[PDB]
Amino acid sequence: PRYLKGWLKDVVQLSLRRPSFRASRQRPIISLNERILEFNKRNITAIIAEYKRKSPSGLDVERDPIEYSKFMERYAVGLSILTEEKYFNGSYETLRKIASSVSIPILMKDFIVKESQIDDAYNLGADTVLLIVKILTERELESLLEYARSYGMEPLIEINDENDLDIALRIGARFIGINSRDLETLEINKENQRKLISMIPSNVVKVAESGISERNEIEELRKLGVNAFLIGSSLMRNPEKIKEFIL
Repeated sequence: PRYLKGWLKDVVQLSLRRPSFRASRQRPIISLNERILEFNKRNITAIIAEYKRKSPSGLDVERDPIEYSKFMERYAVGLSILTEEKYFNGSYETLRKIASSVSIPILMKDFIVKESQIDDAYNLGADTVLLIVKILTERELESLLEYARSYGMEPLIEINDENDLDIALRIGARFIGINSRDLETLEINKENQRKLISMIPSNVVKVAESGISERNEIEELRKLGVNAFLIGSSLMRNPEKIKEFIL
């Protein structure tokens, strides 16, 4: 990985030492990016509901993962499950349970730095994974992208600045996530996010990430060309909001 400091340096060390998970895969892969595209054509707001009990910025919520997922399944285009253990309190078992309970696409959300984590995502039942440009070198990103594709997955490649975007475009990313939150400082910057969204080729599936809590925000982003929205905290605190965001 890249030179990192703070909590990011720590979470990456944890991922490097992450034990692989051996299991048989049941369901075939269900493409998340293709489902977003069809929701787009049916003019249905595409929301990727995320499940996370904790977060380094303060979230601490107790809510059943299965019930939450089964409820979200009625509305969401797909689910995002945190599997990072120390800061988000996620786990592989939680992902495994959920995957066995729902039939919509599942994105495994973690800090992927090695191929075995992608094997884990596939064996656990995930349909795609997140790759973060700012923690990986260009060569690592390119290898991991090809590796995920060998399982038939099109990973969501997350960018936070223009340099991340140059790299993502160079390696041929087709599914990009624009994170308004800077992972290093945990600061949110929606203007930088809006600026980046405007530079992305029209043929790539774009997902707005972080800090969304109101329908009007969704409406504004949609006019910028955003295809889908990844929402976690506001939905963890109030699952009912999914009904507001979707109409």
